[PDB]
Amino acid sequence: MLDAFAKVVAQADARGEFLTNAQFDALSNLVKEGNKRLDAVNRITSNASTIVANAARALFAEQPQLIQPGGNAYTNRRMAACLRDMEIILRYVTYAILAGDSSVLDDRCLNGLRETYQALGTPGSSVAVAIQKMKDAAIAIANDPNGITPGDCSALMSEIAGYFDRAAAAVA
Amino acid sequence: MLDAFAKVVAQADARGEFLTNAQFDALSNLVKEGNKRLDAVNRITSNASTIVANAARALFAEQPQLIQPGGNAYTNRRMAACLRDMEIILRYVTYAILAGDSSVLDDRCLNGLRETYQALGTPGSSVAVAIQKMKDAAIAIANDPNGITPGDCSALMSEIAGYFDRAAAAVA
Amino acid sequence: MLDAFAKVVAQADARGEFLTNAQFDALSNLVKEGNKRLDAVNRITSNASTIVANAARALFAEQPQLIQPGGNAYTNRRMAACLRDMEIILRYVTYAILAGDSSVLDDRCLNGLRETYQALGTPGSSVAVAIQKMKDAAIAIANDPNGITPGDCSALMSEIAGYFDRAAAAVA
Amino acid sequence: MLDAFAKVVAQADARGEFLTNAQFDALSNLVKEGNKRLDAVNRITSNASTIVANAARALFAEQPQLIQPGGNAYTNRRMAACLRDMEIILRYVTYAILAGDSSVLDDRCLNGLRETYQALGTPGSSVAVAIQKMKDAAIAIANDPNGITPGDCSALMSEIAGYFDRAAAAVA
Amino acid sequence: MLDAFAKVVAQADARGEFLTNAQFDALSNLVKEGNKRLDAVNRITSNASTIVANAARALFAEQPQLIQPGGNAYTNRRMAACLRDMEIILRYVTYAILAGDSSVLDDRCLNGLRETYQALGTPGSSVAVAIQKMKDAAIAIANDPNGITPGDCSALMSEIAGYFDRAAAAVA
Amino acid sequence: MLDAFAKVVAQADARGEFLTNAQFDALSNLVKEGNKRLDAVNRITSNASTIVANAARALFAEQPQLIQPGGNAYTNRRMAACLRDMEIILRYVTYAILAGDSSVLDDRCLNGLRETYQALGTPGSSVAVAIQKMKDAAIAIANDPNGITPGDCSALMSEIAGYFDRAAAAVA
Amino acid sequence: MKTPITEAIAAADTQGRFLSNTELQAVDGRFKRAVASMEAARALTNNAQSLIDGAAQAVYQKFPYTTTMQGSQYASTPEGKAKCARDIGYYLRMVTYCLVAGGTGPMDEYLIAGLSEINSTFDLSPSWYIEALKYIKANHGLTGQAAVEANAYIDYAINALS
Amino acid sequence: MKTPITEAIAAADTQGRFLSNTELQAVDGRFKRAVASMEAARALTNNAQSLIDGAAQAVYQKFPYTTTMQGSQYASTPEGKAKCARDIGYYLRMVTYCLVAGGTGPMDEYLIAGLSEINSTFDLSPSWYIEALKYIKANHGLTGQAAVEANAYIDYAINALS
Amino acid sequence: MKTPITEAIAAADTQGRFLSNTELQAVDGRFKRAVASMEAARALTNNAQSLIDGAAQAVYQKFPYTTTMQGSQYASTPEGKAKCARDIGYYLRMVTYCLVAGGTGPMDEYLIAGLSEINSTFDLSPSWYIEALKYIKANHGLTGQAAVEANAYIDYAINALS
Amino acid sequence: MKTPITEAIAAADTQGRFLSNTELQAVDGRFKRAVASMEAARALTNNAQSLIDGAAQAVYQKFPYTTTMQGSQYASTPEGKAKCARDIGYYLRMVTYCLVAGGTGPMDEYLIAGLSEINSTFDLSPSWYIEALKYIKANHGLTGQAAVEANAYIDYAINALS
Amino acid sequence: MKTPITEAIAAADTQGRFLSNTELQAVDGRFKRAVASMEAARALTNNAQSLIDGAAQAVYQKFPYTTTMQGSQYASTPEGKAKCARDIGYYLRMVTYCLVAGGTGPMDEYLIAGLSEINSTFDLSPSWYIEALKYIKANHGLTGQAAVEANAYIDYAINALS
Amino acid sequence: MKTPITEAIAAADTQGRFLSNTELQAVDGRFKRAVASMEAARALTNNAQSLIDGAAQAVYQKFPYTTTMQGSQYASTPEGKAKCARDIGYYLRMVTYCLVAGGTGPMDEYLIAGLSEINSTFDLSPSWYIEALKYIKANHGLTGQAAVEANAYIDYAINALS
Ligand SMILES: *[C@@H](C)[C@H]1/C(=C/c2[nH]c(/C=C3N=C(/C=C4\NC(=O)C(CC)=C4C)C(C)=C\3CCC(=O)O)c(CCC(=O)O)c2C)NC(=O)[C@@H]1C
Repeated sequence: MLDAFAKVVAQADARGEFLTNAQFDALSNLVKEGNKRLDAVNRITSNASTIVANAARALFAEQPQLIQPGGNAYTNRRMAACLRDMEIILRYVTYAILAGDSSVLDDRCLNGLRETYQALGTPGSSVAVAIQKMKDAAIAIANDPNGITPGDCSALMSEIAGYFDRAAAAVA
Repeated sequence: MLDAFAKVVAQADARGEFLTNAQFDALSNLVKEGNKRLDAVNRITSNASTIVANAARALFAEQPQLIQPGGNAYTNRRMAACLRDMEIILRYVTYAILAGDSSVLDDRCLNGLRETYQALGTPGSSVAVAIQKMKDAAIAIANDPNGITPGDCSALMSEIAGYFDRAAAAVA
Repeated sequence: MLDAFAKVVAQADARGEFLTNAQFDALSNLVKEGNKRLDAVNRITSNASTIVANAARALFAEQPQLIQPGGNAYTNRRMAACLRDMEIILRYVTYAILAGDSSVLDDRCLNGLRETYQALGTPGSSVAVAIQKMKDAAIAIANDPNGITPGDCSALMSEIAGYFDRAAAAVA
Repeated sequence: MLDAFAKVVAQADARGEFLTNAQFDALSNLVKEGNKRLDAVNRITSNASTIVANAARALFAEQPQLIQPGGNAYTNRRMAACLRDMEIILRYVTYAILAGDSSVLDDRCLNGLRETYQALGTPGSSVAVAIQKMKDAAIAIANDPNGITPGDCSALMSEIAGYFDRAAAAVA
Repeated sequence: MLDAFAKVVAQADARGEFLTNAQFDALSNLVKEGNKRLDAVNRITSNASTIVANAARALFAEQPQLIQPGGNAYTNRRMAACLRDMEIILRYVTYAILAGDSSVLDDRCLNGLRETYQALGTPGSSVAVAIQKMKDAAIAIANDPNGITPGDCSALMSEIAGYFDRAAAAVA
Repeated sequence: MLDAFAKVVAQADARGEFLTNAQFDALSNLVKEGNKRLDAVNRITSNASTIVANAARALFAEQPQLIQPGGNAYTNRRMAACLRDMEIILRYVTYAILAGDSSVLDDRCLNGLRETYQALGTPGSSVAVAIQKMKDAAIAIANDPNGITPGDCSALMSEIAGYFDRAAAAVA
Repeated sequence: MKTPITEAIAAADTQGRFLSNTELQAVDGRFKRAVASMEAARALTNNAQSLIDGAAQAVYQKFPYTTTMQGSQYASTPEGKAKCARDIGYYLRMVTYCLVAGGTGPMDEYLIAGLSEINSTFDLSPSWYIEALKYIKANHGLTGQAAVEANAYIDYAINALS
Repeated sequence: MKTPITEAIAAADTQGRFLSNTELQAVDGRFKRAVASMEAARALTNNAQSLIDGAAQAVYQKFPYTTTMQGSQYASTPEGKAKCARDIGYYLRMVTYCLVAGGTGPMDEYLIAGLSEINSTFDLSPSWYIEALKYIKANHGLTGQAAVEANAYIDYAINALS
Repeated sequence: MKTPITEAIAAADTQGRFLSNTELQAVDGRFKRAVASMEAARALTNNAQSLIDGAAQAVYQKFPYTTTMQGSQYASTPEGKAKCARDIGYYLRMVTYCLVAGGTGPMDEYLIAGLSEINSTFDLSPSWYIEALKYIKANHGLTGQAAVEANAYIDYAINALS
Repeated sequence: MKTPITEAIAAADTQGRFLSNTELQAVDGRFKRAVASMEAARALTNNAQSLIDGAAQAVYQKFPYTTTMQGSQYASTPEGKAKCARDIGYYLRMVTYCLVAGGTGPMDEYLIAGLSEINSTFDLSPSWYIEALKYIKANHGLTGQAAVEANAYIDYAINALS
Repeated sequence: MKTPITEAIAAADTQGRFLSNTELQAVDGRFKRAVASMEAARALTNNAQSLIDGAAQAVYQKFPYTTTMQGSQYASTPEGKAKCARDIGYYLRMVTYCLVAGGTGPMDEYLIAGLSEINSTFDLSPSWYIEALKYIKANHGLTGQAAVEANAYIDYAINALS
Repeated sequence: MKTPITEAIAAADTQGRFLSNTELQAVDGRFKRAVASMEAARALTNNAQSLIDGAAQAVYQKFPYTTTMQGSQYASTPEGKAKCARDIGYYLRMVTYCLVAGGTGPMDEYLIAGLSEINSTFDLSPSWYIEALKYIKANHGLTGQAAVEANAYIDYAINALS
């Protein structure tokens, strides 16, 4: 696993190089933006249960075939596995937000997941819908202007959306 | 693993349906025939050692290449493994008889067995001969009219032969 | 694992045959040559650290790309793994010398090693260079005429070179 | 583990003896009483959750020190462990009822339990109160004259009470 | 494991009580003193190898019986085990400094250590001498007035000495 | 585990001493007597099954209580365990003969065996009788003057008897 | 799936053994009890609609807030009433499956595994389902050993919710 | 008990390592955040009675049946009202402990472990406690980073009940 | 000891579960079969001496060398004849125990565990015991399901020797 | 396959070590003993037919029933006589292989593994083979350390059958 | 790679948990300390050549034999002088990486893993590198908490060599 | 302790087997080689003082800084000269023990286990000890197989330091 700082170090070590002034500046800027990143992680995590449950309810309303007898989320064991997957994906996305790097999400969650769903018969396209719903809710929560010192988090929200889109593309 | 009753339940659950009167009747009929099924399992199991040993002796008499030096059943370790396989296959066939469903035989015994024999160099065609010999002996024992209340077990014997043929087809 | 004696026994058992006089003679001759084989193993093993270290230093002098930042033997962990592989290969070659048969080397060391190096990105061609350097040093040490009862070890040295060449071919 | 039949067999084997007519008669009588034993197990098990929960609520009402901060059943982890113990003891008592022998209860539940509670600081006297409450409720349920073919289960209820008293004595 | 804050919480929970103003004040004061605690841990850890090695050399100079053939620290395996124990004890003492509570040291290091040394034949009195030597060196390093913002660390040094004395008393 | 040579080395290392001429002479004499030791091990091992079985048959003839129903060697599982113990003890005695030192027998077989038999209810006195019977048979076989180059093995037989007596004393 | 037959086989198989008389007796017990179990399963199926409809109303009568409180977890909308009737029908269907199979396997696999997680996630109260099951037990109309069979599996579900 | 300090130590110890700068930074972060955490803990403690009293009434207003329905699991008797006020006070006390300790350890050990089992066994609805916690969050009167601290642990409890 | 009842309990216990209907059916099957099993056990016991005496002679007739060959493993001395009669009585006693217990447990524990080791160590031929068991099966005089019960356990022993 | 050389290598390899003097001595011991072992192996091979023929007759003389008793496990037909001569030749061949290899590996792998199962399944008596081996030991004609070598492996086989 | 952020994530992940406030505090501590760490990393980088050149000469002054003794492990040839300057530059580069990453991970992975094996294999003395590191610590020119940061990682390397 | 005899026993014991001819050959090899090993051990012992004294001076000649450099790890004081002579005597004593025992066990247990840790902790250079061992090898005065024995264990120690 790498965070954003370790990523720059790893690239430099492969070249055998000390960091340049521009690289130092870029990492100093990440630190200066760090409070916003902590707020986003806190806000998403603090609302994780409703992000998951609301997205799940909406998926099953739009895709009732998943919950009809014989569908992939029918029976409580399969429903529980589906909710668990949503929680897992959200969890690893929040790890990537804290790290400022997708490696933890790619390595511990997304790699091989498409093949897992294919072996099981789980519709990865429907998982991607659930992920996109969680994305929209998580960004609305993280970027809520109420109750926080005003400032611009647009770059961070674009980064957050990227991690969610990466997960959705990995399963679809 | 499924038995004949669980199989019907599983099919109904995938449709989200209660059982029909015809399905209830079919399962009641299996119960009414149950004594014959218990007799067949008891009789085959009670003669398992001779079913195996007689079939093995006959195989090696017809196929002496298996026991010549260099043959697949030469050495006591390979002979013992061959006898063990015969006992294993007979055991799982008797489980299928008790269950009235082949799932235990397919899942715990037959799936992957062809590939196992190919990796080892064991002639699956010769295993199928041994299985067919055990089939004939087991049916003659299970369907012996002496020492049992007279009645018709022909349907059950056809079912039993089917399980043996399934095993023979899976290895050949 | 087989030694030279077990190899002959295994071939005979597959034919169901007692040994012939010529086969007995060949194994008696291996025994009569046994002191030379023990000397070769003792001499190579007793110089294992310098055989490895000298061959490694020479490899990196000829192939500086391996030790430049980003190269496969850069960082102390990768350097240590590379030295370890050299020690491992030398160790299994010496086992083959003692046994008079390559089976231990093939089974416990060489089989699958090419695929291991391909998955890691390790240049098998460069490993083969290191092996050839160890070969030349080990033979010069084993066949040193000083400090030993004079006699002809040329057949044994050809056998030893064969094991090293086998290892080099397996990785290249 | 022994059931009532295995117990008689074990005693006879230690003497090297076939069973006597009186011993056969005693075991035949246990079989003839078997329906009552099955009813008792079914009835107690079918009400296990309320037997446990009612007994627990009553214990804590009579012994509020257990639930005050600092008490042995304060915190949800300790409360859950206490409820679990009650379920475990009831479970093993029902096993003894089915078996007609206390060995399973003694061997898998009661042996060493007093020492466990002493190491933890759990008041075994209070556990015995909970067990006695479960006993009274379980017997009232098992021996309910409504909804069952009328007959005398008094001997069986005395046996059931004995198993509960054995458990209470083992912890107190 | 507890730190100084968890210790106060645990005492309060056993009473079922919110914290008092005095308890809040005491924990706020620990936080206000936290930089000194971090300096002490950094300084001791940063000099761990010399603290251990100097104390060991001095022990063996004063107690040459430990290193004479037959002595408890004779042979490289026993010498290495002795040095390891010194490193382990220093490590757990530094954990206690960071935590402001001895529980980690007591639970993971000191409990049972006296009995370990008695079973092995290791002289616990001599271990206590080594611990006292490490104490004196660690405090001199942690409390060095050079190279640090001037202030009074006397209370902290008394706390540190207490942890070392606790370890020495536990082995002697 | 020590052999006779390692024992002398261990005693010398605890004193920090090179060996004396007398110690070298004593170990050279053990080597010079080595053929006799190999013969004794070969002869006892080559007759292990009859040594065990004859001693067992004689024990049960003299001590019929062991095989009466309820006795410690009644049932095939207990008989098999008893025969196994006899084989185990003989095996470890032969190891001690090869080593010229009892450490392997003491450490891997005899230590704790008395307590094992006490926990099980096995009569250690009767085990000692079986051991003594094996001793007498093993010495008669090892010291048989037929079929071997004539010479005096009396010292070795006294050593062998000592190992058997040590085992008998450890269980009785 | 857990039935008396698959448990007998699984026991033999775990031990690497052919079936013995020990296991054949267990299956005979199942075949004999199946007479009562099938009577119960057919009756519950034949009267399934009235039992489901009556059970849902028993829940609404015991817990009137479920008919009025705002939220998708409640039966205060047509959609929520339909979810609740569906769920009660699931429970009853699982009872009939246990009766047909002679054991708890169907309910264990299709309903009880994950049950606690679902009820917590979707804010569904276990007490609601307990009341529906109590109504079914009280009103299935069975007697004798058929009633004993039905009630064993209904009470099993109640225990799983408790 | 999980705090930033015990987690730092446990990490070093699992690795068999002395503490490094990696771990000392984590503890400094805790010491700096403790200013806000202690402000929150003191405020919640000072106003604990009004918060508990108001939170209980918020539950009764959201779920009026809890004040009238017969059963010992409800607040329809003096004893049940006292149990409920006690429990809400437990939750608030645990929040203050998390703030004091700088992490979730106190609530994890004393309340969350076994929580699901207790609520199922005693028929206590998680939604009741969620509403009490929402009231505390809305009405604790904190601002700035003290509010962020309090709300982190209140929302942690809500997540544990969901 | 393996009986249908201890197997039912052990299954529940391995799963950490109360007994369910799945297991109670297995025990009912055992209680019903016990009528036939007890008839067989009483008959074999009542006629044990004639069965043992006849079975020993069947062995000696099939394998005449066992009456004449020198060696303590043979029945060519009074002591060896007594050992053989004892052993055959052990087998028959174990059959009656299996019938009483409703399963193979008694024979498994007291006779089959270690059987191969004993026969190899003492040079006892499994075929001798197979012939004794075949004689008992042919001549026990039972009919109907009592015969089925006896023969199941006799054939189990024969399989164990094969 | 177990020989002194493969055991020496396997010891070093299990320890992750190069061969040491400890292991080279073991191999020298094997090379020196091979003089006697090869003398024995050549002699047993040269006289294999007379040893096999004499050994089979020793079995038939010790156990006359094997020549007359009906059954395919006996030597009372031409086919059974040929099976028995084949088997005795297998044992003798394995002895020569052990001598050539310097250890028990050949007999362990090709004959002893599965031996008990084969003799039980096919109703072959271990005592028959013990008698054949005793005849070979008594009559191989070897002296000195060649005899010691042959007898070590013959007695190893006898122990495996006991 | 070990940093305060990856350690916080790894802790949550090992426990199967979302990040909690416990972990976010650790990351805030890292972000705040990064001000000093980055000052140190930039200064060491800006002065890297003079520090490396001075450190190599400090080694040669402490251990004059390294400039004269024959052997490729010594700095008595142009090639050996270049290897030594390269290695010292590696150490300094790793210190700057630890400062950038906020923990020991870079040095652990790229230098310390395998360090003992390399120094033993190539006959490089740990004391040489300790002296170079002591020179860098004495002469980096930093003050305040930037010096504390640099010295923590320099002393970590010295400990790894001791 | 690893010797050819304890390795033979340990092999049999790991396999649960009596000793076989496979193992007795290994011990015979050890007994035969012991003639040369004991000659070497006696000679090294008889000349131990001159070998130790000469070896220490060889180290000081190869590494003159060890006689002058300040520090307790060096031989620049009487105490350090005595430590070095002691250590060299330890190595030579261990060589004689390996020769007596017929394997590496004594040196493995008393010297090599922990060797790397001791040399790193106390700043002792492996090259110093390698030079002492090379001197002993060059100057022990042995010929023939006694020299081969001594040199095997001396070179084993050199390998352990490399
Ligand atoms: C986009 C995310 C929205 C936004 C963010 C924003 N936050 C701050 C200021 C601060 N945020 C924190 C939060 C934390 N510090 C910690 O250590 C932790 C973990 C326990 C957290 C959650 C802090 C302490 C501050 C500084 C004090 C303050 O409250 O201001 C800012 C201000 C700029 C800055 O980076 O500091 C901003 C912009 N604001 C919005 O409007 C977005 C919707």
